Amino acid sequence: VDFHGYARSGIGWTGSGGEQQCFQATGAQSKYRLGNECETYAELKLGQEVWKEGDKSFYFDTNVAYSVNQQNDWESTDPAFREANVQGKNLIEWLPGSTIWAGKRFYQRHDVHMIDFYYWDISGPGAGIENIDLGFGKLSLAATRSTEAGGSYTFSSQNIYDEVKDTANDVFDVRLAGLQTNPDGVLELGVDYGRANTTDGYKLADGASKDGWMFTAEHTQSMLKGYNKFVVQYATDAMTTQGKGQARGSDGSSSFTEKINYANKVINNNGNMWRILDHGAISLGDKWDLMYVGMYQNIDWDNNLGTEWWTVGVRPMYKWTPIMSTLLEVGYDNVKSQQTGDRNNQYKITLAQQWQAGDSIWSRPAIRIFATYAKWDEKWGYIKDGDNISRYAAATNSGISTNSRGDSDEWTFGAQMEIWW
Amino acid sequence: VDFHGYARSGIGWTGSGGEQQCFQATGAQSKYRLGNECETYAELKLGQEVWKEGDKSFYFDTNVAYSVNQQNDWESTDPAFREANVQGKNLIEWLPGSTIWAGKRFYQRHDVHMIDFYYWDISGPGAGIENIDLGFGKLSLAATRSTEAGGSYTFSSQNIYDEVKDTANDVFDVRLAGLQTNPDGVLELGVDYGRANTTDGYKLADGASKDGWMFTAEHTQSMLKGYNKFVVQYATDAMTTQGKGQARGSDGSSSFTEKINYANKVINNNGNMWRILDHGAISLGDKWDLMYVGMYQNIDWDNNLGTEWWTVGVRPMYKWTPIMSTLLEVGYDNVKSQQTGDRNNQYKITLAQQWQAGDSIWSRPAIRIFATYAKWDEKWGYIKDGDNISRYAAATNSGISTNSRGDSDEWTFGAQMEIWW
Amino acid sequence: VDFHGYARSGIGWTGSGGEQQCFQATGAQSKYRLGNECETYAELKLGQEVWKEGDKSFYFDTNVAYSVNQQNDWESTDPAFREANVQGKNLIEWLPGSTIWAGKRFYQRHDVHMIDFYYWDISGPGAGIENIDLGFGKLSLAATRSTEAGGSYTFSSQNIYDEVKDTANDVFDVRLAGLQTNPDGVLELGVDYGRANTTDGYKLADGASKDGWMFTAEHTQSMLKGYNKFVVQYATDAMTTQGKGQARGSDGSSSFTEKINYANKVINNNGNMWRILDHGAISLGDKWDLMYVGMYQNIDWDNNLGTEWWTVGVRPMYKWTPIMSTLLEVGYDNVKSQQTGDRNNQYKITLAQQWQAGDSIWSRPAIRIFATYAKWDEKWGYIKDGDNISRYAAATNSGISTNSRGDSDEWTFGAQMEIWW
Ligand SMILES: OC[C@H]1O[C@H](O[C@H]2[C@H](O)[C@@H](O)[C@@H](O[C@H]3[C@H](O)[C@@H](O)[C@H](O)O[C@@H]3CO)O[C@@H]2CO)[C@H](O)[C@@H](O)[C@@H]1O
Ligand SMILES: OC[C@H]1O[C@H](O[C@H]2[C@H](O)[C@@H](O)[C@@H](O[C@H]3[C@H](O)[C@@H](O)[C@H](O)O[C@@H]3CO)O[C@@H]2CO)[C@H](O)[C@@H](O)[C@@H]1O
Ligand SMILES: OC[C@H]1O[C@H](O[C@H]2[C@H](O)[C@@H](O)[C@@H](O[C@H]3[C@H](O)[C@@H](O)[C@H](O)O[C@@H]3CO)O[C@@H]2CO)[C@H](O)[C@@H](O)[C@@H]1O
Ligand SMILES: [Ca+2]
Repeated sequence: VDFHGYARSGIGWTGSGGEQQCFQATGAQSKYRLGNECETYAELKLGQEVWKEGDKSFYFDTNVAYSVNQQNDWESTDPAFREANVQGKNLIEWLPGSTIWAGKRFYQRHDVHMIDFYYWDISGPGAGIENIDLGFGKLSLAATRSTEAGGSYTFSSQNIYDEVKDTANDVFDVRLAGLQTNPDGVLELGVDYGRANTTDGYKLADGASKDGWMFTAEHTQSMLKGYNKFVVQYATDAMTTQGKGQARGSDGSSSFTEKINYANKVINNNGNMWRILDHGAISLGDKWDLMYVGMYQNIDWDNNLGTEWWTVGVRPMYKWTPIMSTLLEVGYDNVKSQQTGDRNNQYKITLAQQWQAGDSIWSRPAIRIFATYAKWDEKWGYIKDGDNISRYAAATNSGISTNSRGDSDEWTFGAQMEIWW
Repeated sequence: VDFHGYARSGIGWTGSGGEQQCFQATGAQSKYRLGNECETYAELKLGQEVWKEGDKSFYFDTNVAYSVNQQNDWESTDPAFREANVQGKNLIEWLPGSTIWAGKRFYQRHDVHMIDFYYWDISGPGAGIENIDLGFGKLSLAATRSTEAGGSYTFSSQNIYDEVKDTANDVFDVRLAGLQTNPDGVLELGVDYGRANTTDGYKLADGASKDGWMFTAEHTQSMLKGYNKFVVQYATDAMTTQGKGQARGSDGSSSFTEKINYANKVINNNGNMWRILDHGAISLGDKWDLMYVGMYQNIDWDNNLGTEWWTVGVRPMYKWTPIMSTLLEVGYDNVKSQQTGDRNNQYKITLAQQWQAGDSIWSRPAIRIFATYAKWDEKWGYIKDGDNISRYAAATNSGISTNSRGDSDEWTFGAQMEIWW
Repeated sequence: VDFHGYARSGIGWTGSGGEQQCFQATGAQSKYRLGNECETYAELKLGQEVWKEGDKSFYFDTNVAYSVNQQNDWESTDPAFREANVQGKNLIEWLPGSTIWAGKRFYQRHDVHMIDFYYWDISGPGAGIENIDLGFGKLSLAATRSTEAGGSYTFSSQNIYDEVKDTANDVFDVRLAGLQTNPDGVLELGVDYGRANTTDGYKLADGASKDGWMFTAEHTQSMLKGYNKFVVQYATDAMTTQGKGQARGSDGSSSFTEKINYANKVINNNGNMWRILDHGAISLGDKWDLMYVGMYQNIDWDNNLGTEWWTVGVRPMYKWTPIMSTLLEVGYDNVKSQQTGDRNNQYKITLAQQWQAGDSIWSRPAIRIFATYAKWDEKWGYIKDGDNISRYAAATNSGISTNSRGDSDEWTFGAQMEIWW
């Protein structure tokens, strides 16, 4: 049996008191993770090549995830059963080298490690055929599913309904990778079309976006014993909410019962998204490794409830010895509310001493001892409707109750381990 | 460590819209599974032979099961811890070859794969000694437990009680296997006696069945590079509800509080069950394999709330190549309500293209692409008491709200993987 | 992958009726386990030495625990994710042989097997450096965390608060082990300082103990092919509730809302605890093994709600053959309520026939068939406030509703397996 996975766990303190606190800018879809992770997360994968005959084989893979708050020894949880699929390699004679698969699977995910941000992730239940050799590149086709809560109604009279149902969103994915564009440079193109797919008799409330498209272009350049990836993505309507390739076609739906059930008008995700990303990991000589990110993301919703986000960060690693190093991470986030026009910003600086299994910025396991400082100035926040957070924003100053963190700073410190195997 | 288990996962669509839907005749205890399974189910077993000295050994086995709806990537669930037992082989000198065991264990289960129907399954917490060599056959003795919710009350006066408690049901199982009845034919006999076992002070409500018996005779005939199993089973009272060997002695109990607690009259399972089953798997030459089932089951309850069920099905497999085949599954169900006398029927046809690790209808893993068509005509259904389904039936036409699916049809299609290792 | 763990599972019956019942003296923190365990408990550990280079290595370990009531086959549960840590050996050149670690971990726990009682257990999220060689002994430093529910309030005026929060309790642990005091005798000394650590803005209600100390001295003497451990521990205030090294600094807090939130005065754990323990496992010749415990524990609280507990037990094993033996366990508990001055007592006798993987009282797996008899006389119980048990006690006779079991006896019998691997 093959044992693989990922895990992080630690203990931390907040300078002003109590357990460690993690800092993320209101409106930003991520945070600079070094010394800024507040939970024990673990994925335990058990897989096996169950059959092999010649060039043909069947591989079975699983994945059970656990997330606990690391507050005590005994911590109960509901594990997420994320993967359970079978991959058959070389079974289709006329499509030599291709792999056919079916089941729940993390499918060709693309992420930026330092901000733990996935920008191309259509994982979930699915099926497809990958690595079809076109000579000049590899073609991959796949269909996966996601499901939204509610959104499908059996309308009796106009917007009064009898029953609600969860809405299945299908995604059809096509990717062409390995296009040699220049020496040591490769290009991958991808298209995603997603849509809400309602059960017969059910319908989406008035105004649901229904569907959308997403286009991705990623260029990988090998250099400095590492790489640099340049990404450009454009998403449309239903693909703007999740923003990684999964469709949210009934996003914004709601209803109220009095007992006559009324399906409110959908406060939809019609609009578009532009993401220009550039990240990499390179070696600057014998003693230095460097990870970096630079991203501009603009979610332009017709309804004007979107955000414009800028994030930049850098993580240099100095190698004292092959197993010991000092890491520094500096990250900056600036988010502008499309609705109010105000801006929120945060910058965090983390200094960590580390012992890792190898001399790479990518070597894991790693045991860290760190100190983090975060300073933020948030001029807006989402209107906190009691306990639930609204899609609407309000300036911190306007007496409205928002989830804005205000203007402040804090520092934390502690120990942590991270590992993938 | 030994890694074993079972898993199925896939993605599907309903011809008329939305996610895949699965078809089972109202009143039937199973359904024809090919291209008619709607969840990701997986059992991960990790076991080990922990000690061995000569012919003696101790084997430790576990089993953790997961069932998720395959609607998204992240799906939390409460896994069922189903097995955790130790088996000691050859420890009893005077009972050479026998195995003694204790713990939660899937104990000698008998099922029909194509309809995923278990007909002899007393699994659960238990202990026993199996494979005692009698020369002309093997004797096995076991005691397992199951528990019903409520059913035990501390009666103060009449049907008024202070406290309720869950009811333990003990099963005492005896089996004699390996009786050579004819060339290539073997017979196994089994007897099960089960009873609700109340805690001192507690009592079952009026009408509870309390105990029952079940008798099983299974003949296995080796032929056509496969087999044919003929089964005859007769169950009495408490053994008719589950119908596989576990006792439901307080089945039908209920109470209402106003705060004076009243234990209603138990609408018991007194009566009998007859099951005549014939299923098999054989090879018809080089290119054909075939699975088939034929079953008649009659649950005759004193209260007339039972059912008479007929099910027949066939699953031929045509081998294009050693790893690729086309499967067809045709199954028919007919259920007569003992109460109303009405009949429900369904027939489903499934066509699937498959790639499997081997050339047997039993080879797994398997990756399938299928299309299913189901047509049904249901004249009755269980009275849907609001959201909960009642033990009482009503004709579809009688204005009463039942769970009957009426007269209709549907078709689905998708991809799925199934594997046992 | 390294597979390790612990598991127990069985089936039992109570002489007077129904499932097996387990016997523990009201007020006692443990019970004599042989044939007196009523659940299936299992810990499945999957670990791996993920990197090694010379004398340096990184070991990754995990632990997922399950506890089910063994009442049925399918039993859903929320597993506890208890361990996920990395240990790096020999990474600090100037502290040769020491191991640094971070993550959730069972850290150097000390327990008495036969009563399943842990007396030194600060396990949980943490980090530390162990086995620093001092020549005359080994030094270990660690910091772990535990969390209490509520206990931290944002007070607006007096004892009226806006928000509550869970309270983090930090423990700083120092141990010196391996002090050679006499031939075949070794001594370990340990100090624990724990304190509630509140988030800025939050405060503990009035009267909270806030912090405390615990001192441990354990002497191990090797003899009779086994050992004898003599332990003396003294705990103070916040360390008296859990009593194993973890801090409960806001223990006793409560609040009531009317909506004005009032934080009641903390019914604290100020006081002290004395624990004098002596346990061991030795071999008396070829046919006899013996486990024994003797303990006096006195929790003297200022609020007079503590207990004085005496427990003594013996478990001799007679070896019929190398894999078969007869075990007898006799245990006695006597608990005096500090509050009422009344005493509760229980004695249990267990006789078991066992088959184990080896000839030691410590050999596992083991399959047992047993019969247990327990007789108790409880003069007091904790005031059962409806369904919840209070910190206050009352004599059984005083018409007050307590959880006292009265004066009675019972006997059970069954089969069970236990294993650690
Ligand atoms: O294994 C390869 C990748 O491993 C690392 O990715 C980790 C993330 O660091 C970790 O946060 C976690 O991400 C999940 C996230 O926690 C969860 O809330 C979200 O819903 O799904 C995320 C995807 O699982 O797990 C992944 C590994 O699965 C590493 O950061 C990355 O660079 C590697 O490519
Ligand atoms: O492993 C040998 C058997 O494997 C297969 O049986 C599977 C079933 O196909 C699968 O549905 C599942 O059955 C369980 C069912 O899903 C659950 O709801 C019920 O409560 O318990 C059932 C028993 O576990 O798991 C079994 C494997 O345990 C195969 O179909 C069968 O022919 C093989 O003998
Ligand atoms: O593995 C070494 C130890 O194994 C055995 O200890 C078991 C206990 O017997 C078992 O009850 C369980 O204890 C846990 C308890 O059930 C749980 O409720 C509590 O919160 O935590 C306890 C610690 O896990 O698990 C331990 C093993 O972790 C054996 O009894 C002991 O002597 C061995 O040292
Ligand atoms: Ca749960």
